[PDB]
Parts: sequence; C-alpha cells; structure tokens
Amino acid sequence: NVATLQAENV
Amino acid sequence: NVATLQAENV
Amino acid sequence: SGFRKMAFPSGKVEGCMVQVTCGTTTLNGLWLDDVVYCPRHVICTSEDMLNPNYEDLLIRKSNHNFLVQAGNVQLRVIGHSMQNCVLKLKVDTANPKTPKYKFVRIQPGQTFSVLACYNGSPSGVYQCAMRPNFTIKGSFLNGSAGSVGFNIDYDCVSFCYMHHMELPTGVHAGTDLEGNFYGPFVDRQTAQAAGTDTTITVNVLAWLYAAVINGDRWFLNRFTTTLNDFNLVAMKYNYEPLTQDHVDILGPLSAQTGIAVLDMCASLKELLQNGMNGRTILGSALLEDEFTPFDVVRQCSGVTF
Amino acid sequence: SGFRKMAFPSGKVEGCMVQVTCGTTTLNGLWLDDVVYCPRHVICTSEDMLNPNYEDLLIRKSNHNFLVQAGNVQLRVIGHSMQNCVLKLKVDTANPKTPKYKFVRIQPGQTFSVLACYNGSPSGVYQCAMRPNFTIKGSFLNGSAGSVGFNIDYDCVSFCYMHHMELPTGVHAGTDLEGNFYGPFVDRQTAQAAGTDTTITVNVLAWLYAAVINGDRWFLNRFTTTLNDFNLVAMKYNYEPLTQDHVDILGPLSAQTGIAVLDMCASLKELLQNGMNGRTILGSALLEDEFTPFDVVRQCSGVTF
Repeated sequence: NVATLQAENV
Repeated sequence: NVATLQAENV
Repeated sequence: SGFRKMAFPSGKVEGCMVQVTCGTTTLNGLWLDDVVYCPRHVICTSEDMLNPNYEDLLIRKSNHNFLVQAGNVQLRVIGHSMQNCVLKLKVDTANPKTPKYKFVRIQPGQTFSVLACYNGSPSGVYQCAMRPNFTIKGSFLNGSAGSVGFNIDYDCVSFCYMHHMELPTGVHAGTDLEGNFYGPFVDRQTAQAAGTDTTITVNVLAWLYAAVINGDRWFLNRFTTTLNDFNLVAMKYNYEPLTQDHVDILGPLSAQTGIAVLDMCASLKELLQNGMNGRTILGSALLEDEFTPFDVVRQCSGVTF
Repeated sequence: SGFRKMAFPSGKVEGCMVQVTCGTTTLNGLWLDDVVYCPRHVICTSEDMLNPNYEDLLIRKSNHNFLVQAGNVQLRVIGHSMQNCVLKLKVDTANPKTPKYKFVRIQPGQTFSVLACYNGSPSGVYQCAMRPNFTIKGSFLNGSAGSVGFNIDYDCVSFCYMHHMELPTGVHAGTDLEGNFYGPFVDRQTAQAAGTDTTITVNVLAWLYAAVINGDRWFLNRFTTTLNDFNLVAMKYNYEPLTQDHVDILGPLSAQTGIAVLDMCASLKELLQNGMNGRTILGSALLEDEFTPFDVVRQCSGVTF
C-alpha cells in the first residue's frame, strides 16, 4: 500500500 | 412549451 | 486508477468549426474539405420558425446570402444545397486542417463527445450518450446548433451528431451528419415530446465492471442469475432488456475481473431492489448508464489517438 | 439548457505534448517555446523509486540520456536542469504551436481540465477540482505523468497542474508547472496519505444555482438563515466554512435567479439534514462540489475562446 509514480508506457 | 431552434449568438 | 466522464481530444474537430450567418440568424458550421455543413434553420427568421417550408426558404436565397467566417477570414460560398435537415455550402477553399473523417450514425446507448461552439468558436467539450428515446442530455444554449458530436479512432474522426434544437423538457435533439434526425423530431419551434426514456442496462453493467477494476466491490455478491430472471426485474425498473450479444460484449471486462456477466447481473438486481443504502459507486449515488463497454476498456487500458 | 461536466477545448494543449524517455522509463512532456517540462522521476529506474535522491540521479545523466519525441521527430536536447520536482529540457527547436500561456498555481476548490496523455499522445479530456486536501480525483494509469491540468481565458492557456503519482487510496497528486507539489506529497513510491477531505461548500451552492437556472427548484424553500447558523451545520457535515467573500462571489448567480445566498444556504441546510428522499438535482443524487461559480456562469452564459 504505497504510492505509485505513474511513468512508463500504456 | 414548444421546442427551440438554437441559433443566433451567445 | 480512477474513472471520469472522459471526452475525446477536441483538437481535430476544433480546426473544422466555422460561423455561418444568414440574415439575422447565425450558428456554427462544420468545414470539411471544400464543404461547410450546418443546420438548415439558419435560413429561418424569428417569425419563420413555427411552420417553415425549407424548400421554399432555400430557393429564396442565393450564395451571397450565406456569411461563412473561419476566424478572421470570410469564406466565399460558391454553392449551396439541402440534404434533409443540413445545408451543404460549397466554398472556394478546402479546409487545410481537414482530418481523416467519417459520417456515421450511432445506435441508442452509444456515446460520443460534444464540442459545444458559439459563433464558430469552441466553448467546451463533454461526453454524451444517445438515449433510447433518441434524445441527448446535453448542455446547449441559443447559438449552439451546428456543434457536432464525434468519436475518434486512431487518426479518424467519426462524426455522428450535429446539434439542432432543445426540447421543452430541456433535452436536446439533432441529426447525423447527413441531416437525418435522431428520433421523431422535426426542426420546428412547436410542441414536441420524446418517448419515455429507459436506462441503458449494458452500460450500467460496464460501469459496474469499471468500479470493480478500481477497487469498488461492496455491491458484489455470491449469487448468480439467468438472463431471463434478470430481464424480468430489468423490465420492472425501466431498464433495457439484456441480450446474449450484450453478455458477449461484456466478455472482456468479465474475464479481466473474473466476474461472470450473469453474476454481475445479480449485483444489479440487488442494487435495483434495495437501492444503495447511503453508499456510492465510483463517486456516484446513481447507477451510471452513459459508459459503453468500449468506454470502460478505453479508460482502464489507456488507449490514445 | 442542461448542465454537464464541461472541459475546456484541448486543441491548444494537444500541440504542446511530447514523449520523454530516459532509460527504460518514459512519460509525457510539455513543450513550450524551446523548453520541455516533465516530472523528474523519469530519471528513475524501477529499483530507484523507493528512496531516490534526484540531485544525485540528475548529475549522473547527460543531455543525450533524454529521448524527447514530438510525433515522428526526435527533439535534440541541448540543456537540462531541475526545478523542484520538474525537469526543464532545453531543446534546439521552439514549438511552433506554442500558445499564449501562463504558469499559475490554483487554490483548493478551483477546477481545471486535464488532458490525459500516454507516450506523448492525448487519450482523453475531463474536468477536475483541487480538493481541500490538495489531491485530485482523476483518471490516470501508468505512463500518464506529465499530463497537465489547465484553464483557458480568451487565448491564454493557464497551466496549473502536472500529473506525477497516484496515492494508495486511488486519488492522484501532482505539482504546478514550477514543480512544487500540491499538498504534503513527495515523489517517492512510499506509504503516503492525504488529509481528510471536505466538501467545497461554495461550489455546492454554485451548483445549486445552476440547477435553479435549468428548472430544478424542488429543493428551494421559503426559509432563510444567517451565515453563522449555516456554518454550524456545515461543520457537522464536513463542509468547508462559508465566508462573506463566498457570498460575494455567488452574487451574480444570486441576482440572476433572484435567490439570496443565505436563502440558498437554507436549502442546503435542509438537503444536508434530510437528504434528497429519492430525488435528483441536475441528474445527480449527490451534492456536486466540483463546479466553481465561474464554471456555472461559463456554462450558462456561453463563454467561448
């Protein structure tokens, strides 16, 4: 349950 | 209580 | 994560919007190649909108009666003709910002993005659905006719709607880009009513799968149902009947979450018979029906254009 | 008539979106003039995101480590530097589609439009609000960082947000265009929680005036109240306190409908103490708080750009 840095693809 | 043709300005 | 009413990027459509003035009447036009498309009631005066004969009104006009403005430049009209309820104004210049486009007509329950415009200038963009009674619950003021609804696939803009009028109930009516109205509405300022609307059931289930994907599972239950027992409850709550094709369309979302469609239908059955009891799904207290299964897959998989 | 979550036209912002790759990490960048702005965790590896020192990570990199792509063209990076949490990549070409723009920082309760992007390509546009806990309830997946929030006034794009991360609760955090985070969030993949959120009261009243403008008046009552008696009830229901400036901001909508603000506050008091009792306001069962007073005036008066 930690934050997510939203990089890479998709 | 009739329909409105939505032309002219604004 | 997260789920919002997301509209398509409007840049491609913005470059095709012009202002069409005829007399004291003005509205928005769609400029693709050397043709400008606009609703035909631009040739109407305020006193000529109760019972207008557009065939008579149009032959009473010349090319010079149509003021077409693209920004500062005034487009020269060199041809005019009527196609059902739209006007095709041939101009001497092809729109250099013309994208790969299509003219499609959508089915009730399908969604699209609206670029509300006034005087040819875009004012906002929002998402809409074609209601089962062929109306749309939009946001339109006087002078918004000629605004278009559209979808985008890859590079191609699929134009599917053009705005025309507002019904007395506040809902709006319009045509496809060939000028054929959606539903039994005519472009006269007369008393007109839409058929009673129903809830798009397959969209509610798709929106329920969107909630499961984003961690909202409080409505799930161990129970299942058959397509016939669910449809008997859907009819009582003014929901559209669920077909086997609907169950097949929801296939991807069903496998991605591991929830069978008929199992999800049992959750909808309970929500319809018991309500939500102060709870919310995806930040809403009502069952949302303006998200197609493709809309959910698009938002939750990050498809770009 | 009608009221929707309407976002600004995204065309001006679409022309400034690029893809920034550094190593195996890629995200979206904002290209204005000869500078590309992107979140700084693009210089991070998957194993270097729990406790990263961006000062060390950045001096470990050269200009040739940054792959900047604008469509098919690869932009040549000729300078790089850090500004708090964003990266400024100087490139040899100025963006020819650069609009008149601004870098502003907004207050909690203000709204803006988000252009969610992936690999530099726009995927959708929706409306958002800066929550009182400095989070936003967005729709973002992996690879969406670098997407920007913005408002548009006349011809000027006021950039006010850049996307960075998603909190464990599903809400999202980010910075202004100078790289300063909104709220007490840092760009580390660590356990982080936002402060408890509250309802933006002045927005709910503005949304109530939008309902009155569109024929929804079932919640109106003959009663009035004082600012102090209303705020005592607002605090009990986790609403923000209403200030005299709020009453002054709601002035235009108050005079346009002939409903005093304190009279409208009495309707909100009743809705909070009694609920809606199966009713809906503007097609919603919840009191909407993501519409500023300007948002209502913009939608209901047809302001274009």
